[PDB]
Amino acid sequence: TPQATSPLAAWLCYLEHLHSQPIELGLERVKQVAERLDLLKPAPKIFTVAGTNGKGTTCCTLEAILLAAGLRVGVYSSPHLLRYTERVRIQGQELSEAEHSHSFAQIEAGRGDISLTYFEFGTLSALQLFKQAKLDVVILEVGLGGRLDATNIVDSDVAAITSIALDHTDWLGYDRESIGREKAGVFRGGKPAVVGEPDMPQSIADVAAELGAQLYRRDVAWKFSQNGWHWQCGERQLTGLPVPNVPLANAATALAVLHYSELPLSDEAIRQGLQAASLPGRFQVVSEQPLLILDVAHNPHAARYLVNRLAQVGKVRAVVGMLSDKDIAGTLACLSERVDEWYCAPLEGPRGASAGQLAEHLVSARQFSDVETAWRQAMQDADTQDVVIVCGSFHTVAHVMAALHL
Ligand SMILES: Nc1ncnc2c1ncn2[C@@H]1O[C@H](COP(=O)(O)OP(=O)(O)O)[C@@H](O)[C@H]1O
Ligand SMILES: [Mg+2]
Repeated sequence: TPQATSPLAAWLCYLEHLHSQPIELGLERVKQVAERLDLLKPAPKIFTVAGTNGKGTTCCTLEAILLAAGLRVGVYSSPHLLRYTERVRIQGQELSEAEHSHSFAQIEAGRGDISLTYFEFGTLSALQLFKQAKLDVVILEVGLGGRLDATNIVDSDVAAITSIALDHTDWLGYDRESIGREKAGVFRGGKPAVVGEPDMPQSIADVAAELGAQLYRRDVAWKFSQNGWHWQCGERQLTGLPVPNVPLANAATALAVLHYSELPLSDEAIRQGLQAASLPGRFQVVSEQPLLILDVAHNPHAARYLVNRLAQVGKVRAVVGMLSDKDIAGTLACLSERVDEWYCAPLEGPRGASAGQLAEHLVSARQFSDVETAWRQAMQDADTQDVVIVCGSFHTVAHVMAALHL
């Protein structure tokens, strides 16, 4: 068992080898440990963000505005690209590995004989890191689902659902209603429940009513469009806003969370936040002439958004790797509406699809030995007017980031 002075990699190896399969399903274990360590109140204001797509960029938009307003802010996010330290930002910055090791050591001591999962352990450690930082606002990205996610042990002041879409091949009972019910478990009685999904399943309204949360839906209570763009909640209008480097829907969800939070925020901080907001690997431009873009899209809903974005930036060359338990067929079909040339590569581990599993869905494609090789060939092929897009999984993006030492 590692200690406070152990390298972070030792802590991660420890967590990766945890035998979590037989432990009791649900939040009782992690809740008990959080109580023991007084971790349930990481800041006086808490925002929890669930969704299929858009959690990270919603969180980063909240973060950018609140930081522009001079507040102390922490964000917990998952998964990571290159470094575990990406998962906890304070004042917009990653912490040292040594701070993480010390925090993990406090969690290890506090849990006693209670078993915890990797993500439970990580989430409690993030809460400890936030607590010691004396923050104004903490933003929690839900890891998976909502009702049973480790982040749902904390009572949020505003909760949000960013979108609802399928994000996995077939599964028992796995439909929009089921997906929505589970996410809505992050809602709280007497608190705003912000839904940025325009095609909202009824289950979300049902859970809000069951819990007594105040539901504020996109296209019902608030909406947006579009120099700049515009946002409205009843008679409140924010007009001619800067267009952020995040999907607009998610910036709009962020503004709604901030509006219903009642935090006092200047027009200036909102505009400055919007101009700053971005996240690595979310429509990230790495190079120009040819345009090289990285995007972690891994389901059809995300691919639809990416196609709509590519349309507004000559041939499109896609470097693609995906996980096998994802809807490969639907993701590739959607992307194929805009992609001209396909560069398929395998992903590693047991969950990765082979280049062949991708190519079998593509009328014409080339296959490569790995993502780096595919990407380098695309770059070699590209004319200055071309767009090279690296997509399909956070793993595919991460391979290219590591190759570029970004
Ligand atoms: N509102 C949205 N609609 C469709 N796709 C989205 C939306 N928000 C994000 N995406 C897609 O999902 C990917 C991950 O975005 P992110 O904000 O990190 O979401 P999450 O944290 O839920 O995975 C993006 O690169 C983009 O492909
Ligand atoms: Mg995320």
